[PDB]
Amino acid sequence: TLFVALYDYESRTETDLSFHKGEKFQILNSSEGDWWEARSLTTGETGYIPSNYVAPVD
Ligand code: NA
Ligand code: NA
Repeated sequence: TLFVALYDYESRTETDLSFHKGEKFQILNSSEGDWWEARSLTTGETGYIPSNYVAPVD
């Protein structure tokens, strides 16, 4: 399942990933907690994203 960003997000450190609304992600690990390691389909950049900022793609 790919996920899509609901809102813009400005990351705090190098651990979490900044992204824009509408960006899509491949999820790498979602079972450390509610922050998921993810890869942007736009940039291929990876980092943690807040799961409450994404939804599964149509
Ligand atoms: Na960051
Ligand atoms: Na969500």
